[PDB]
Amino acid sequence: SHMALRVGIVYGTRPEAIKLAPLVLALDADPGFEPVIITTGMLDEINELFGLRPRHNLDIMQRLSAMASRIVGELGDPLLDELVDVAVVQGDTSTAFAAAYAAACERIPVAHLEAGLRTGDRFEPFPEEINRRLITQLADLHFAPTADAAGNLLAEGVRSDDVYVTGNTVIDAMHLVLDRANRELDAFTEGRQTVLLTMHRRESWGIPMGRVAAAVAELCRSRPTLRFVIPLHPNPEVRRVFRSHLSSLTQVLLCEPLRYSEFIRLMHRAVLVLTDSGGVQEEAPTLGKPVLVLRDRTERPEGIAAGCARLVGTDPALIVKEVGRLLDDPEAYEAMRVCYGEGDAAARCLEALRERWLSSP
Amino acid sequence: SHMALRVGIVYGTRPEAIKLAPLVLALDADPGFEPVIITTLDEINELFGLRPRHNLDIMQRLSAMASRIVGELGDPLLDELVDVAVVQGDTSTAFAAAYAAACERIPVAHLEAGLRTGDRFEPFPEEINRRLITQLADLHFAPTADAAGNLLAEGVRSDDVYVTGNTVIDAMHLVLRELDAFTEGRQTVLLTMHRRESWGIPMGRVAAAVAELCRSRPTLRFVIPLHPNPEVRRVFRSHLSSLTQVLLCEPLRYSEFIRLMHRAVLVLTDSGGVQEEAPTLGKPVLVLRDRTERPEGIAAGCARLVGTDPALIVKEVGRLLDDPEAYEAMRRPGIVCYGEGDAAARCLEALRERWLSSP
Amino acid sequence: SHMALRVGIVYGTRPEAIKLAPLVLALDADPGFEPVIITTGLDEINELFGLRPRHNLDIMRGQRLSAMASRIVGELGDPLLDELVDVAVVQGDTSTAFAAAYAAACERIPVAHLEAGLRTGDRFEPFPEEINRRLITQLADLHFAPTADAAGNLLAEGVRSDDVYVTGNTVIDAMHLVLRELDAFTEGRQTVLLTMHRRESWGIPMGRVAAAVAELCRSRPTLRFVIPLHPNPEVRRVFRSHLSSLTQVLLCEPLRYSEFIRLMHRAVLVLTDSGGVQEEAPTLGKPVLVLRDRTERPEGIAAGCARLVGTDPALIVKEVGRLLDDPEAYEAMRRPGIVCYGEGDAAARCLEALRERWLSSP
Amino acid sequence: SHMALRVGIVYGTRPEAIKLAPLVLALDADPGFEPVIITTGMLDEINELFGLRPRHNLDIMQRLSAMASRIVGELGDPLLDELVDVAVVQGDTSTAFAAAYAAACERIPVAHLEAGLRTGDRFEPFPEEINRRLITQLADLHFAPTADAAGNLLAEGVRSDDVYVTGNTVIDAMHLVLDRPGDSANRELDAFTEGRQTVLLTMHRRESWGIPMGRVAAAVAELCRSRPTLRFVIPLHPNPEVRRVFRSHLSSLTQVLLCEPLRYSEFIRLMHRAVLVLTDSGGVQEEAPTLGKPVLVLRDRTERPEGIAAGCARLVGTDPALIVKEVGRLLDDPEAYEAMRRPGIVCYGEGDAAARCLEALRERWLSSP
Ligand SMILES: O=c1ccn([C@@H]2O[C@H](COP(=O)(O)OP(=O)(O)O[C@H]3O[C@H](CO)[C@@H](O)[C@H](O)[C@H]3O)[C@@H](O)[C@H]2O)c(=O)[nH]1
Ligand SMILES: O=c1ccn([C@@H]2O[C@H](COP(=O)(O)OP(=O)(O)O[C@H]3O[C@H](CO)[C@@H](O)[C@H](O)[C@H]3O)[C@@H](O)[C@H]2O)c(=O)[nH]1
Ligand SMILES: O=c1ccn([C@@H]2O[C@H](COP(=O)(O)OP(=O)(O)O[C@H]3O[C@H](CO)[C@@H](O)[C@H](O)[C@H]3O)[C@@H](O)[C@H]2O)c(=O)[nH]1
Ligand SMILES: O=c1ccn([C@@H]2O[C@H](COP(=O)(O)OP(=O)(O)O[C@H]3O[C@H](CO)[C@@H](O)[C@H](O)[C@H]3O)[C@@H](O)[C@H]2O)c(=O)[nH]1
Ligand code: NA
Ligand code: NA
Ligand code: NA
Ligand code: NA
Repeated sequence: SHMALRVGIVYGTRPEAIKLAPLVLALDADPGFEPVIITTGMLDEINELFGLRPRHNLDIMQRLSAMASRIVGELGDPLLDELVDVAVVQGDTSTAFAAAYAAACERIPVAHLEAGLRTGDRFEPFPEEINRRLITQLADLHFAPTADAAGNLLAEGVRSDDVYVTGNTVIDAMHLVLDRANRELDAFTEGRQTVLLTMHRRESWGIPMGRVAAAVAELCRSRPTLRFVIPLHPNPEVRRVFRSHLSSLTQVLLCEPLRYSEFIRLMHRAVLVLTDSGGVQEEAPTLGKPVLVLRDRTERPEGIAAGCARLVGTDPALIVKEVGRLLDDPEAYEAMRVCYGEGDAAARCLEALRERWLSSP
Repeated sequence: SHMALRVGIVYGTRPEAIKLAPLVLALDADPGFEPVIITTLDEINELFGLRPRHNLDIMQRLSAMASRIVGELGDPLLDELVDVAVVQGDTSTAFAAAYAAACERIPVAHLEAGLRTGDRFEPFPEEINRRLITQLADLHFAPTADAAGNLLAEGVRSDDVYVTGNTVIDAMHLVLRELDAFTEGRQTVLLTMHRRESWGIPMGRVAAAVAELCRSRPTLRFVIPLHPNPEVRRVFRSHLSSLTQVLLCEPLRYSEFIRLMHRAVLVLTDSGGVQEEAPTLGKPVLVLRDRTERPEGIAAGCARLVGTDPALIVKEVGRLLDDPEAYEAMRRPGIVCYGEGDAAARCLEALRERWLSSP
Repeated sequence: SHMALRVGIVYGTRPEAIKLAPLVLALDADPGFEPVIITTGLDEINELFGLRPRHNLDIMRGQRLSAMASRIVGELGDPLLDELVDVAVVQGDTSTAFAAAYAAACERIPVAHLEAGLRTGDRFEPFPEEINRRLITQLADLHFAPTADAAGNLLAEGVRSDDVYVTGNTVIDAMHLVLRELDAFTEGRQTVLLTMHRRESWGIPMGRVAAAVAELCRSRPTLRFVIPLHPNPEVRRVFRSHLSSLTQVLLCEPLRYSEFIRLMHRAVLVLTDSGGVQEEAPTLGKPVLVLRDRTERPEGIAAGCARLVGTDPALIVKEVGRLLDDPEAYEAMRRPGIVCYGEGDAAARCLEALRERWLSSP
Repeated sequence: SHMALRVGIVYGTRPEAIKLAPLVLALDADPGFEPVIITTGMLDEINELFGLRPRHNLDIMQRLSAMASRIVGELGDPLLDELVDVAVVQGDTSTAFAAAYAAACERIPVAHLEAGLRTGDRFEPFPEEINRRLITQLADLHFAPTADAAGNLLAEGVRSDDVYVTGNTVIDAMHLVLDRPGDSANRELDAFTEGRQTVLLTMHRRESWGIPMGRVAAAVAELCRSRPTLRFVIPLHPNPEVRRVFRSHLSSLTQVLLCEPLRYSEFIRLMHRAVLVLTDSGGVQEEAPTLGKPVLVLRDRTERPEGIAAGCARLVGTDPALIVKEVGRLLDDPEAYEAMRRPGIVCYGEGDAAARCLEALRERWLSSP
């Protein structure tokens, strides 16, 4: 019956759910807080695995203006009905931005989980890069995964007292599933060098993804003992490009999206990871897996500077060369093996929330 | 199978539900009547065993809300074959529902009729709501002789006014672990504060008075169940959340709230209902307003106005904790302000006399 | 360019328009004020007095009271805010007057009530007009009472004396402003003017009144009646089916206000259930027989200007006979010199009350 | 038939229309550009005076979330239908924010007129202070009125090449009406002010409604009682609550002329005749010093710190004793008066801001390497 700080948790996507799950679990266990989940949008599967129970699903997530209009227009009512005291948004989504704005309209304070990631390339990608900069102005409190991300927030006028370097909750999430099976994946990878590849970014759809698929095909032809596992993003155009280039190759296992527990176990077994995923750039180095990044830019410069990760873009010759170097030269491999925190990020977020909103002078 | 007088019961809020619950229970138990509940709260419904036949999901601009109730309440009143409609208190629901009932020529009774400050449109719209309901209602259940006098001054005929007392006393009587652990062996002040006209700075001054009293009196405790509004929660939380002597609470179930009030040494409130409940438990009340609709407790010395002046609140709480003669002067037995706890039965007999009789 | 008090004027019916017209004209002429008309429902009355509505809400019509009141409460706020209304005036006893007063109160726009304090003392009779007056009375900051009796009714409902002004009735102002087939029909004959519209008298009671007209016509070959019919098909049908063959009765369409007042001036007496005609007819020295069991104009009853006759055909025949046959009974129902309902300066008295309340500082 | 850069101009209010009008006129006159006006929201009167012709009026206007939702949802269609290339928004309005976002959603680049004004008080006022910081992240180009405002933009991570110190277009707007004596005349205002010391007062901010405005009105009443020769002209913001507070405190005082909103030409002429100006208006803080009129600011904070630092303006809040004292000092002591008009500093620009905006637009969007 003691007053709990009621913390709104608003997300629409898998990566948001994975990164918020450890914060939800910490808020649930602590008697000083009550998490209240509102979804805007694979997700049931993540909710089941971590035991997340949404109070409300807005069935909103299509033109960007129409989607943002609906969230700005409609999120206020459930936030008020659920007596939310403070709202947490995560990452770079149009949900995170529109929900932060909707919360601000009701004078509900906002906290941003995973604050301060920047490429320095204006509107690239769109709208994610501008979403971060808008959320940054709306948020009272910022949970930065790294010192570099905290620096980016100060350069946009955020006061140092509003910034906590908590590390990234994705490390917490990884640790939760590492201390907890898939027959077909085990049978396919057992006793083989397996490359794990994920690729989903809209700016790479069609021809650039086709080049990456051609690089995979070439590596498979040249290296009969090499295997690839490619869990496919749930978009029909992404599935069609990989399927049409690779479905006949016995050395490639094209997969449905994997449950996070199975995905992390697979990543642990992989010899290296090719990805355009932000989260996988954080997860893979933590498991000592070299990462080749299928983009021209990254929001994770820490991995680049430490030699954990290299940019490879969608150039098939460079991908073939760089994967070859790592498989053939054990010194190049070892040169690519904490950037993103220790796995206590949820507890550091909780203590920042308690200090800001459960304290009086 | 004998004809029952079907009594519409319309409310949208906790205070209405608490005050109507004893009337609903009396109507349910009496074979001459059938209560029909329409809402415009689940926890209060569960506690008293109230089962709404219809929930209109209406409760935003005042004009839009009143428009919806006037427009939409008629259909469920007609569908449920309501004979007579009861509304309670001062809400825009009570006013708009009384009007919607009048439009269908359904006679209206007003529970807790005739409370006045004498300050026009203060608060708005509650003060005007009472005066509009007063003209719409055929029958008025006044809690006190003073309230009956206010009805006569607005042209209500004496035969349409019954001094029933307040059903909140009935409600208290019906309901009579972390809270126990926090209060056991300590002087505990119970504080509630919710009025829109006190939001922000005035509530901040009251919270500062609490902080000062806590610093000066290490043995003093406060329990503050917070009104479910984020701005109210924010002011108390930001002023008091670090003070070990203050337990900030979620809204309490009515049974738990009344038990806490019984254990408290005194009550600070801007609540109308708590001004009626606290004196009935012999707890001195300091009223966190510049006006009250409960002048009876003021006149009898049960209650004193303190407003949102932190110096006056500190002084007045100090007087009661330090001077046992000042304390006893606010509990003197013998004078009954708000009724005996038989208000539901007196309402039922007024309903039977008016609408279950023939000349 | 000096600030004007912007006065909302809200009405939906002929009687409201007639009684508000002199106040609108006074507000228009005075530089301290700007009238803003919003209608809920009349072109003919607007043309005659030069009233120009800024907004017509197309709300009124066969419609439920709750649906109409819901629409006015819901929708009148927007034009009141858009037109920057400072204060709102409503008139009389209509559901428009009540719902508009409430809509204005919701936007914290102060309300004034023109023709405040009329009471029968019969609860919900008629419905909803009697309750509308008592609701408007609680909502209004300022009350323009036509008579001392009406002011007394307001004090008995808890209104402070400082909020009540005895202005008289603006219908006298309206009459004074307006002061061929009808001429051809009435020339050389004693003509009774009859109007009857009240919903509580529809069907059988109106049929009894029509039978009384028929009986008077049969017994008095020289007597004529002119009956302008309220625009309701049921009212038209009852009079038409009882009287359309009688050469002594002219059933009429509603008359323009100027023509109606001229006809009333020519009439020997008036039979009506109209509130306004009970005020207009005595001012022209015409005895009034009131086709109701109650009146909100007790002043005319007490002064002998008017008598209640209800819908009893024997009583109507008797009372009309007495007035036509006995010039002493006729003269007893005329009081030239003395005024029941005001002097025809009610608009100016309203304006000065508005200036005192809302265009003054301590 | 040569391609013009089609520049969307979106506003809903008088202050926006006044500050955008000189940019619209410069875009209209230059053959390289075509202004396209879309309104969201007194305004006809400003449109007539400057010859602004809106292509679309949205009639949106109420809860902030509902209004912002409607602009984000519905402004895209007219922007696309009118083939807008670039969008300009002005100031701190929820229209400016929601329109900038709606433009960004259609990949229409945004320029912000009057960029970089800051109090340093988070969410004060709400939502204007956050609107500026959101527009700042959305806009590709920023027209800062002062070097101080440009400094505030760089501290929020704006690249120097995206910030131009143009000055404030309100000075351009003033200059456009100063040249028009015939249109600036008003019989009743002339009769009231001719041969008298006249104080001009405007006050509209929501955070001052009710009690604070009442204190300001009491200060006016006290100054009037103490100084029988003093006059006040108070054009009232079109809000019934604002009108009621001034009317109920001042309507009987022959020394106070309460007015309907004045046409901008007449308002600037009145300000030129006034001995001093009391205001919570942003624009009047910029206009008054340009006419050499000391300004007392009826707020606890300002986004025009330049006028405070240069001694052109002083914060007076809504404290009636301080207002009476400060107005008294300026009327009674010609040295105190002259200290608030000292020459040697131009705070808000020279009245060439529209031309500097145009040249920034051409360099950014009408150039190839
Ligand atoms: O079959 C799969 C594939 C991936 N993952 C997990 O999914 C996450 C990443 O999902 P993805 O859709 O690839 O999104 P990201 O690109 O990682 O995330 C973007 O969106 C996030 C939310 O806005 C931001 O935090 C990031 O910075 C941004 O890169 C990682 O934790 C993976 O382990 C699975 O569980 N199963
Ligand atoms: O944590 C809490 C706090 C209060 N209460 C009860 O809630 C009621 C008071 O509710 P509150 O929201 O404070 O409203 P009031 O101020 O009491 O009531 C207003 O509204 C009522 C309905 O219109 C009117 O009868 C009153 O005169 C008017 O003051 C009382 O019965 C309390 O015992 C609880 O059960 N739990
Ligand atoms: O052909 C006709 C008949 C009547 N009238 C005039 O119409 C008005 C009366 O209209 P009516 O429809 O009879 O309404 P009333 O019964 O007079 O008015 C009711 O409605 C008004 C507004 O609510 C209240 O002021 C009254 O007290 C109430 O009785 C009077 O001024 C008449 O002179 C005409 O102009 N032409
Ligand atoms: O009767 C009058 C009174 C004022 N004005 C003019 O109106 C403008 C002021 O408008 P106002 O409504 O007082 O708004 P401001 O407070 O000046 O403007 C706010 O809103 C603008 C748009 O977001 C921002 O540029 C400003 O920083 C912000 O302070 C000025 O140019 C005045 O000269 C008139 O034309 N007539
Ligand atoms: Na918890
Ligand atoms: Na029963
Ligand atoms: Na006028
Ligand atoms: Na041009």
